[PDB]
Amino acid sequence: SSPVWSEPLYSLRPEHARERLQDDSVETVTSIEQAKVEEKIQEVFSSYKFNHLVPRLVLQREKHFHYLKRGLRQLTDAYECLDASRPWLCYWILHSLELLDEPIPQIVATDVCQFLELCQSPEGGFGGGPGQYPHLAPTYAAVNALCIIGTEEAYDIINREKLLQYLYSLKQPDGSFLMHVGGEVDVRSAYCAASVASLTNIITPDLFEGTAEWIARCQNWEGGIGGVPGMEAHGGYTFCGLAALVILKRERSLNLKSLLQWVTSRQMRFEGGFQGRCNKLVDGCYSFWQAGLLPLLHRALHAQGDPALSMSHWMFHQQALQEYILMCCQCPAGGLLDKPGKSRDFYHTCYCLSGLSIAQHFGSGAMLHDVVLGVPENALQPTHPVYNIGPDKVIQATTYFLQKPVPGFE
Amino acid sequence: FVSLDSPSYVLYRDRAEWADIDPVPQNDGPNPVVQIIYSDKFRDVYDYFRAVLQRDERSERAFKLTRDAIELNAANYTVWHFRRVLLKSLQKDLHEEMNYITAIIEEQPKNYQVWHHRRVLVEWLRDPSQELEFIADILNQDAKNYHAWQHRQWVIQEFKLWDNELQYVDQLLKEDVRNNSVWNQRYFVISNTTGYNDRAVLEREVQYTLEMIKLVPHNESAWNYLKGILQDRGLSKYPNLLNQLLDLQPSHSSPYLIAFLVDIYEDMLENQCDNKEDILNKALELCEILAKEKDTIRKEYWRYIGRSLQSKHST
Ligand SMILES: Cn1cncc1[C@@](N)(c1ccc(Cl)cc1)c1ccc2c(c1)c(-c1cccc(Cl)c1)cc(=O)n2C
Ligand SMILES: CC(C)=CCC/C(C)=C/CC/C(C)=C/COP(=O)(O)OP(=O)(O)O
Ligand SMILES: OC[C@H]1O[C@@](CO)(O[C@H]2O[C@H](CO)[C@@H](O)[C@H](O)[C@H]2O)[C@@H](O)[C@@H]1O
Ligand SMILES: [Zn+2]
Repeated sequence: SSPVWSEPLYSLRPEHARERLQDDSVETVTSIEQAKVEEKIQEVFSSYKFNHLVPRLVLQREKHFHYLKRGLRQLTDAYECLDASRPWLCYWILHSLELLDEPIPQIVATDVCQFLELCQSPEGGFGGGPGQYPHLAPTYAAVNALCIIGTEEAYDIINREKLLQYLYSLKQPDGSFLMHVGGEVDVRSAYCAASVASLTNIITPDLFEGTAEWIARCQNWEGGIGGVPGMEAHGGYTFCGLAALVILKRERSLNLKSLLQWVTSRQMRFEGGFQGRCNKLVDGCYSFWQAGLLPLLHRALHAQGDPALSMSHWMFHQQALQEYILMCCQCPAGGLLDKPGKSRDFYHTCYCLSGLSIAQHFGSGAMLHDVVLGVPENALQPTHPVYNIGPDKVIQATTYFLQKPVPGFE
Repeated sequence: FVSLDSPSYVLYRDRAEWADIDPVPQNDGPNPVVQIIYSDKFRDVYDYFRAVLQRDERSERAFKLTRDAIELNAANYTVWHFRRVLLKSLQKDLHEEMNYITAIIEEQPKNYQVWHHRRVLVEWLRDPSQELEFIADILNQDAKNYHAWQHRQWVIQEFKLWDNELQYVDQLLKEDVRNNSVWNQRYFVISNTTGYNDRAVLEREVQYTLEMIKLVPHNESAWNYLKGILQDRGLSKYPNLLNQLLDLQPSHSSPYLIAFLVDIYEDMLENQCDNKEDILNKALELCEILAKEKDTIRKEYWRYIGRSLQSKHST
């Protein structure tokens, strides 16, 4: 085989050069941008190869840890643009630490709980900051962050009675949900609502009436799912759509065949990472939004008794994705990102790591098969494909809330 | 009146017309987390925004204040909501607000709140007269802006402005035939106007698409559109397509053409095609070629397809 200190990489094989873009001698803005990214990526790939010597890839854990630890406390005015998304910051940072298996100090856990309590609206749900109106995005984030902390103190912060009333106040006749009072509608709302409602055990028979059908209407000719019916398929909205349907146990409302073919086609033959939609660029966060669809599809098909499903791998190139993330998405100063040349941010740090974890761990029934590229320490903690928080946190939260009644319903 | 960057801008805590109201600081608790160290100007505006919001003051001064709050953070949906509450309470001129939102979106086209605000205004006015032209300008700067296309589909469908969209689609495809957002708009327009059941329309679309494929063999969008308009009826229902793609294979053996062939074979086997054994063998051979040579990034997918075919048609 190979000595333990050298590990051959897919992106470094000589045949890989044949995966470069073929523009058929017809240039358009799209091909020009794609070629520019590929050129930069090839340079990056090459820097990890020294002829036959190919050192193991390293996830810079400690650098990422220090970046995250600092952000959980304070941020410069450069973050003013996220003043209405603070619970998101709590979630992205806590989940990244969780994936990196970095314990959350008791004092920090308590402070986060207190802060999220201040973000909770008296009408139910959470806002982007203290005193802000509730919104499904920060609500989704706050609930996930509280579940990651997983203490009864954290669980009890959530006003379940008002949360359910709030969800009702956003529910539309056609099955969709507004993102907030007087707000816009797109599939993100359905996922945020389904996620927090299932985790906190507040789902009623009528809450999601028509929702599955509305989501199905969002799947388009491409096979993926758009923000609203008629719109272009996008990884972000496709994750939201399928994950919400899995929670509702209505995945079969979709054409899983066209969806599977669509998402697998979103992995870039050259870069190894995923693009958000056909003919657009590779981006580290799609390592989760797109690749995360494979574990969901696997479970969906498995429930149908598909005898052709793999018992050891997800239906995407697990190694190639790990190569893209490890070689192209790490900021040497800590944190992860979209692609080489972009600046780090907590959002991409969260999803690049979440995608890396999905790429490293396969699990179906009693079957478990890990593929950890690089040094062994690269292995991250597993993440739940539906909620994107540790599966241990999902079990503990659902178990806790299941012991409580659905607010005013029997 | 005066902008946040204007040389004569004055902090709200220094404005005499605001002296009667006390600012409301943001309470982040004793031991804050994800605490943003705001600039003096940012905090100043939001301390007063919190004050008017708390007192639910429907005034002209509060209205002007939201404009500054928005410039500081256009993603603050709470400010946007309040502004709309004020637009109604103060009976503000909506055409004036339309000019405002137009400038804002031009500056920040990738923001959910600005597009939603514009949609609400158009809904209140029931006036879409400026929409298609404004959107076209945004798309002229970024031909794939998701929010722009979504807003465009809404306006067209809500106000029935289908008449010239196919021409618009054709123009953008000429500019960049790889623009997947435009191919999506193409399906959107046709499915909602003539539909694809009209065999003359379908033929026109298949010929158009095939022609684009010949021009740019490796453009995935065209291939996806071709499959998209034929998949519901079933790819095996179009016998001539198989032969035509089979004739191009030798000179255009791109993974897209090879994959399309497998898709056709899959459907044929699902419809009791003749010579099942022969079709199955050809499909499995292509799956192996794709998995091992032509489309290795999707090897797991192609191996799955190979196994599915055998579980369904091996007999
Ligand atoms: C489209 N996209 C792809 N990668 C990042 C982005 C994104 N444009 C974005 C926009 C909307 C949504 Cl719902 C999700 C992602 C984007 C880009 C950069 C971003 C953020 C978001 C976000 C962000 C802010 C609020 C919510 C969400 Cl989900 C993400 C934070 C941030 O620090 N940075 C630098
Ligand atoms: C739960 C939740 C809130 C999920 C959100 C998922 C997600 C990533 C949505 C993105 C939607 C969007 C408007 C993309 C366009 O940005 P772009 O044009 O910059 O994107 P692109 O070039 O990558 O397509
Ligand atoms: O991926 C196609 C698949 O999606 C469904 C919805 O689950 O319909 C979508 O695609 C059709 C074109 O194939 C459109 O006519 C329809 O509007 C869109 O929602 C399935 O019916 C189809 O098999
Ligand atoms: Zn991204």
